[PDB]
Amino acid sequence: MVTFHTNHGDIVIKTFDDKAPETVKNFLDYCREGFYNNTIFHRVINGFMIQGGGFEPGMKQKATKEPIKNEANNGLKNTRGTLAMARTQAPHSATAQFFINVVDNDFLNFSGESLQGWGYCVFAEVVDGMDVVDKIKGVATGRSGMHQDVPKEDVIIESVTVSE
Repeated sequence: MVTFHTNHGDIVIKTFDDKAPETVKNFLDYCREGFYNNTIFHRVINGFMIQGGGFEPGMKQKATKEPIKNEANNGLKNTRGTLAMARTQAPHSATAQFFINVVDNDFLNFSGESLQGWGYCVFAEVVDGMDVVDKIKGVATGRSGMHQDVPKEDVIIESVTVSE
């Protein structure tokens, strides 16, 4: 389990270690080093989800390492209050980026080893903090010179805790 302490509120995530052991190990290995401490929610899109953990509050690109393969063939799905990993550029380039699904979005799921079909691996789910997820996407929006489709109000993960 992972707890995020954000400046908009506390959020709790349950990891799928039985469904995504390699994906979860790499996530926890970063949280264990504190690599998600002082990281931002760097995307918000109307009628779609929020992405986070990929940058610092100065739009500084972090030292992302150890790209993971896409474990989406575990048969898990993307709905309201679930988490999956984001890629760098290729489908097996998921280093250290994730998102929280604020809507039901079937098109992110697995089909059957067909490149136009299968999306991204659900490594985890939200357990608590849905009201904070709805705050982070609901406060206000306005795009910047370095990153577009961002909240205009500041959303940071101030600290992180791994729970068992």
